[PDB]
Amino acid sequence: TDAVRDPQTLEILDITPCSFGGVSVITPGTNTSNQVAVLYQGVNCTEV
Amino acid sequence: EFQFCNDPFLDVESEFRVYSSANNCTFEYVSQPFLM
Amino acid sequence: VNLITRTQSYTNSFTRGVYYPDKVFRSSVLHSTQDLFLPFFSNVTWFHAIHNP
Ligand SMILES: *[C@@H]1O[C@H](CO)[C@@H](O)[C@H](O)[C@H]1NC(C)=O
Ligand SMILES: *[C@@H]1O[C@H](CO)[C@@H](O)[C@H](O)[C@H]1NC(C)=O
Repeated sequence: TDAVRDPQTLEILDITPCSFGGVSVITPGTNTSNQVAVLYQGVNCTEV
Repeated sequence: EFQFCNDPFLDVESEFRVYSSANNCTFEYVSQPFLM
Repeated sequence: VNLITRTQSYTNSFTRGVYYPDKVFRSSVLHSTQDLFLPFFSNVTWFHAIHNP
């Protein structure tokens, strides 16, 4: 289901699932450091 | 529950020759015409 | 009263009789529908009524 007409007022709107994706953790060896980076895959960085 | 003649046709303005007698109905619908 | 006479001929339906099966919008898609359709290139009785019919 991509488009729906509003029952109250006849206007065609698009319903789309909003931001979602996978999360990857980039880390060095846990003995080297505990700092990590996070890669939110497939999403624009304004969404997160 | 109409009973019609063996050759039903509309008179136009009336509907006498189509069905001889009318009795208990079950549905009705009045809307904008099909044929323009 | 009886005043109507019918004459029967036969013609070809070609590709006439396709309708929208459901009121679900679909754009740029090939969709398969199993429904009661008029078969393509079918013999369609052409009746002339001049005034058991
Ligand atoms: C991602 O966001 C940036 C923010 O500046 C924007 O310029 C870019 O067009 C966006 N890309 C997509 C695919 O939304
Ligand atoms: C089938 O259609 C053709 C073309 O209209 C016609 O000549 C033929 O008689 C038809 N056959 C019957 C009897 O259904």
